[PDB]
Amino acid sequence: QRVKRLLSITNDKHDEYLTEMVPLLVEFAKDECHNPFIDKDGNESIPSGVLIFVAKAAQFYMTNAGLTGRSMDTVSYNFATEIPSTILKKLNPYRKMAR
Repeated sequence: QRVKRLLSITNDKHDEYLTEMVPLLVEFAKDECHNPFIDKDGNESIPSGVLIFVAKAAQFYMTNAGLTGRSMDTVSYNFATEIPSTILKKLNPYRKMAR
């Protein structure tokens, strides 16, 4: 139905692999704002809108460029200059938004 194509990939196979790439982007890039993307144990935290970003950003990037990439499927990561340009504005809308 094509609906399965979203969850049959980097959800059912890799919900833990694509989603972690993005709190390297959301937590590093947001560290700028000083806002609570951190939890009470000192672990990672992500809200609802920035969550649609973590999943859709990395299911676009990992499913495309871990393979049709050419710069390796696990490396000293590109997250700082990669993960698609348009969704990168969805990194920010929760708290602070800029500084």
